[PDB]
Amino acid sequence: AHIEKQAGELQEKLIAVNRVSKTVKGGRIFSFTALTVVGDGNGRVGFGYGKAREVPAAIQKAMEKARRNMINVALNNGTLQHPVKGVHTGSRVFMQPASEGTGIIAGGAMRAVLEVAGVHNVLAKAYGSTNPINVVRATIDGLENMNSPEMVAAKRGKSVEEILGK
Amino acid sequence: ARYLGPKLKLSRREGTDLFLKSGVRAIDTKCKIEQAPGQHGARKPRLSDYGVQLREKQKVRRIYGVLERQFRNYYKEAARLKGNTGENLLALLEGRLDNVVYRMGFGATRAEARQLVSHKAIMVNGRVVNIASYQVSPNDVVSIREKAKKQSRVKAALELAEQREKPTWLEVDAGKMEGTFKRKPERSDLSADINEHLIVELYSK
Amino acid sequence: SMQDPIADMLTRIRNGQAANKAAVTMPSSKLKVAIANVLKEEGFIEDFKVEGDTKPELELTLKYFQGKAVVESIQRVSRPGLRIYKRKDELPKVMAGLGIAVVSTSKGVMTDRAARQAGLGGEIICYVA
Amino acid sequence: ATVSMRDMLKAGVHFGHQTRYWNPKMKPFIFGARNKVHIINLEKTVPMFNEALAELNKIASRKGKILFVGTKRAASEAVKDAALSCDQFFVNHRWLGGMLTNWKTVRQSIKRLKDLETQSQDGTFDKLTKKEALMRTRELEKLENSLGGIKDMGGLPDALFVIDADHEHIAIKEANNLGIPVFAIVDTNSDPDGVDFVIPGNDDAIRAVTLYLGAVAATVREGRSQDLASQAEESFVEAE
Amino acid sequence: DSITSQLERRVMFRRAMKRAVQNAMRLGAKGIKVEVSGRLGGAEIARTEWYREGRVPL
Amino acid sequence: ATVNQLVRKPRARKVAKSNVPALEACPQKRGVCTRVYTTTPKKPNSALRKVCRVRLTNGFEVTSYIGGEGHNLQEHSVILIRGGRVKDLPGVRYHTVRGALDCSGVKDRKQARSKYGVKRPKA
RNA sequence: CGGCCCCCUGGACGAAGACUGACGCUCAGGUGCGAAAGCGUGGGGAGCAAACAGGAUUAGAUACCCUGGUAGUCCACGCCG
RNA sequence: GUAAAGCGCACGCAGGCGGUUUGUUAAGUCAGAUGUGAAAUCCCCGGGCUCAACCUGGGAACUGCAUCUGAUACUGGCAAG
Repeated sequence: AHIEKQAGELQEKLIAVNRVSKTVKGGRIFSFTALTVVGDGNGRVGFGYGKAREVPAAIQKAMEKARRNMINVALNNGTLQHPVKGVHTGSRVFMQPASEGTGIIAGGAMRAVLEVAGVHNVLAKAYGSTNPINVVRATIDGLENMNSPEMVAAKRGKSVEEILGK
Repeated sequence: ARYLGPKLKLSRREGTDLFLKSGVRAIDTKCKIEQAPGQHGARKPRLSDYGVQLREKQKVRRIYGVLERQFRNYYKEAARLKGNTGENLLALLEGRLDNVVYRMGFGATRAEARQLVSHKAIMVNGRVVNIASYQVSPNDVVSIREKAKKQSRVKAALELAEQREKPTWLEVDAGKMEGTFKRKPERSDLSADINEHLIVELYSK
Repeated sequence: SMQDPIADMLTRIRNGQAANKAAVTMPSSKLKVAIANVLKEEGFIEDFKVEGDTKPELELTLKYFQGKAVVESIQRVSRPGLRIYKRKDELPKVMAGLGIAVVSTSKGVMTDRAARQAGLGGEIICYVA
Repeated sequence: ATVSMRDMLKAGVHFGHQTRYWNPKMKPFIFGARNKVHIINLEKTVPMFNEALAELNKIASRKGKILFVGTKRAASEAVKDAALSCDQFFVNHRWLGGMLTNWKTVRQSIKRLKDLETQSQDGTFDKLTKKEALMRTRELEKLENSLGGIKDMGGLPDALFVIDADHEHIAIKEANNLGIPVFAIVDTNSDPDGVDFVIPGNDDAIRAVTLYLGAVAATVREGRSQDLASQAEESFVEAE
Repeated sequence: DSITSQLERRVMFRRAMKRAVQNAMRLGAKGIKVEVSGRLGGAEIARTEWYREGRVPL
Repeated sequence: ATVNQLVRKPRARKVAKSNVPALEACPQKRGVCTRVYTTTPKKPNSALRKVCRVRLTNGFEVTSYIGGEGHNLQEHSVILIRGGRVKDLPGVRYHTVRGALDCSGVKDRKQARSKYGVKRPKA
């Protein structure tokens, strides 16, 4: 269904896992939940929360929901250089234009999420729901173009077709 | 100021011997350390962003034979003479008189080495300099005060050390009880687990 | 009445791309013309013409030669009401240098690069995003 | 290649049958009503159709196999006429939207059909009791109807031919994910999707749709015959 | 025996039972049903699990 | 809204960084105990928990929890108080400093001695 | 704002002839303005109806459901709209 | 919109804002010109007392101010469209 960036070989960064219930006679819930962010170890889009009858299916649901069945805004190369704010399904991440590479600091499990996402180069504060199941959206709302490549000639990139169109 | 006390405990998390208590008991062998220490070890531990920062500050406190409090002044000097902060801080950590003393061999442990500083057995420029935090630069000379050139324990430590604790950035002579420190190293020569730019991002915000 | 015709200029380009056009025509200021030239040489618009009825009027051609790719929105920051002025040294490259400010200097309208190399300040008109 | 333009006019002269209401997103290719019946602009569709029918020709040397999707209770007979081969595959009446990503299941039911079709056809379907044997005949029927447009297809198709964009939103998603391009024929009261190439057109009554699909198929189908005959001639030259 | 052995030594029971089934049907079972119970997860109260695959008619 | 609009209409603001009440702009303050209450709290989780009202020496009166460990407080004793709300207990904006004055904890110690109390038993 | 119309008159909606030419936009302050009942004084009260009476309902019945029945509902202008 | 939060509504002066063109001006705009901005403990570059803490010479954002000269690309003033 939903198409994503390039990768070669994938890392199943499971950041969190949980269990749901509402057990009763006839129709019931008894499954497990799992949360994974999928990437290549530098920068890729993809985030999936899924659930199933047991722990093996729970994780396979989650890895499918990252890679398909999910709306994302795209990335190019494993680095950011279009730092801007945004909103996707209430979740707000703000990034002011500053240095690339160095300055990276974010608490709890989030510094590890940012390394597979490609936006550990430029980053600033989060607002809206502050839970690690929904704020991993960094490379989506915090990137409002479909490519943000590492050559600074990116701002001449669309220009070279526009003045040839003149 | 030499901390010690509950000394081995911090190595027992760390999996490096931290240079404290070497010999025949640096990482395991007669040392009982991470060979199921205690009466527990079945449960899953948890980490955070502050957990890897804390672990890496713990590493760097003991490997240079310093403290958190010593390392705060080392940063107050690192910013004042400006560059890349993490680079500057290590130059100063590795620039301690206790670390020149340690790498030359004159004590084969952090506690030994710093003791020979403090207890006036170490001289810089032929005058006794009893401060481990004394700054030492390339082609400077360390030498031993007279009433301490009779140490049996000095002679013993240099030979335990012989071409297994002695680095190539220095020279020493085990007969004259004196040496020239020829070059201050950086992280490319040393161990590459410790990181001091990440620790300044923590203390700045 | 609308107070700002230059917010309208931008809204014309945005909605222009969204409605899958290739051209957008409007009533023109002297200021509008002076703006459209910096955009055209900076390659965020493709072309324009200037033509008369009862006053001067600007017709322009979109970045729908290639659609959307780095710029998805263009907005003016020194408008009617809120104005902000920038000195010769603090003229910015918006989005960590993946962009420009269009800058009205006391020499005329040019981009932030050229105003800064000349060491000329002024009123900061519009950014790409 | 004026030949594409003949077929578009020859099909297009049913002038619609549906009311003066149309899909807003199709508006460019729609001419004004005559007494509450929708009429497509016939001239404005003839430039599109020639661009489409050359693109179908280029993929004939890439082609694996074709899959006619968007089938339903009125569009099937029009797909029947289009295929003229088993180099190109189809179903008659209905289609289950999506096969491209749950291929795992789909190949597992093809193996259940052909095993139990061979038992039925030998006369050796009868085991345990007669109740059980009839119960298996009843599942053989069920498979055949579920499978008819894939039960002969060698894997996954190199292009996808969709007449109905309207129940096929899930198939188009999955096909693109498998890295297959869609070639589409969309109605004037249907919404166009995320597809790679379109024929703008009006699919009212059986007389228009059999020809649009037939024109689409000729370019690609006889391309395919000629690329394969060439593979014979590139090897046989050596031996002559 | 093999699925209690994992649980006795607190290694696994979420997938230990599924490899039992895999290993069973490859030598000749048209189907196997498994139920695991105990004090599973180190919990101060009792839990259950189950898994059926292929056919087990009664 | 406009930016101009907001100069003409001032914003409503609160402090997002302080909410626990505190007297004389400091972390500790002294008062004499007046009363003790055995009380049952907010939430379906219930104990007969022990709290004091204390009369401060700076002219206010507050109710504080006896924290740390045990109940060892007298009903009229000058004791040291610390800001810190102990949630579901009635009117509790404060806790009592177990290592100061008349307060002391119960049974040995492996915890603090600032709160939980008792002189040195171990390192 | 509800039968429909006229008399007075506001406001909208189209279109040709013709006319002025930013006379624009927004709006602290501001004056002006009622769905309903309430309401000051006047007209009106056929039916319905709060209360009050009494039934019926029910682990009780102020709620539920009923009957009588007064103010009210109905008009005109006015008062913080 | 519904989470706390659109004035109950019109009309509109004061303040804020100003389609499009010319003339004219220059409040804010920016550039230019020049003076001021002690002192380290802060900051940047040096230095010394066993390093350090500590203290410090030179430079400084001195996070602060000053007015003339020049400009009309911008908005504001005023005149006729």
